[PDB]
Amino acid sequence: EATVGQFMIEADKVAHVQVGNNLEHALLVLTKTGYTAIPVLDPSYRLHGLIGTNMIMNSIFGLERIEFEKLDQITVEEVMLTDIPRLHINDPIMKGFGMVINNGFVCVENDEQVFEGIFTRRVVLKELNKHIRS
Amino acid sequence: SLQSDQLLEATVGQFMIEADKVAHVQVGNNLEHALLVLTKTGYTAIPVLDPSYRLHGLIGTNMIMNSIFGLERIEFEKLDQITVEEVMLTDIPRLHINDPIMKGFGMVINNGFVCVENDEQVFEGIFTRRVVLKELNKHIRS
Ligand SMILES: Nc1ncnc2c1ncn2[C@@H]1O[C@H](COP(=O)(O)O)[C@@H](O)[C@H]1O
Ligand SMILES: Nc1ncnc2c1ncn2[C@@H]1O[C@H](COP(=O)(O)O)[C@@H](O)[C@H]1O
Ligand SMILES: [Cl-]
Repeated sequence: EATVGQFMIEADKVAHVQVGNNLEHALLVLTKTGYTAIPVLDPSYRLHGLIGTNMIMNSIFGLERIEFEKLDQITVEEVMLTDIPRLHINDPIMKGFGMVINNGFVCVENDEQVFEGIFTRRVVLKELNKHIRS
Repeated sequence: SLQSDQLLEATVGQFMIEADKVAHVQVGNNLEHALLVLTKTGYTAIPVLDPSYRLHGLIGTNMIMNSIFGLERIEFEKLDQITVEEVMLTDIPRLHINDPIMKGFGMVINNGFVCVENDEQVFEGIFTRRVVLKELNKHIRS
């Protein structure tokens, strides 16, 4: 029937950061793109975790103030969420639907564990609204 | 406790997260306060109310960062200086508590959550993508 890969946002459309970048870079990309959380990839386009604005803010809470000057001394890999669900391009759409109940999006990878895209709540809701309306 | 054949006669208010459970800020709070609420709760954007509990807009971390990103430094002094009113988004989606639930369903395609209000724009709660996905999960399974 319908698969995750047929509805995901394809990897070339996905904003991300690379392993090794610092949090100033990651916060700048998040702020310019407007996204709340985005994938962390490596040169091989393998997925290592997710980095989000609230993770970043929590990592610079100092004894007395929010220590924005610390952002360029922290790498994204020290802060990124690594325990995340993963889908396969060929997984049934209903499996993706289940996984976005508790996740705003889930990353999709292929047989080689290369990042292929993201499966988001929006794309599920759009397809569900269509089905429910008809 | 509704059956599937009852779902579309339901209203937004019957499935919203009630205002007493919703973190919000005031138009006259400063950005440091809003940023602390956004960060402590982990929320991406939160409602902005006035002292009479009327809904005026949304404020999110991205908005605050776009306000304090300076040329050569993050201008953190501004968090104390600027109010939520100056930075918040005011052209926001709104649902009425008595709106048909299909209106809510459509509006969360584009929005992670939609604020719910009573008459006179009094804030009542929020209607989120997860509420929709969770309820649909129940009914699509059967
Ligand atoms: N093209 C994209 N690249 C990276 N992340 C995205 C993209 N589209 C959506 N997202 C993520 O999914 C969230 C929800 O987006 P939206 O579906 O527009 O409400 C964003 O805030 C990001 O965390
Ligand atoms: N109880 C709440 N108070 C204020 N905002 C909320 C609340 N619950 C959810 N949100 C908003 O909805 C987003 C997604 O919530 P969740 O569905 O809990 O991931 C959060 O990041 C907030 O923007
Ligand atoms: Cl969402």
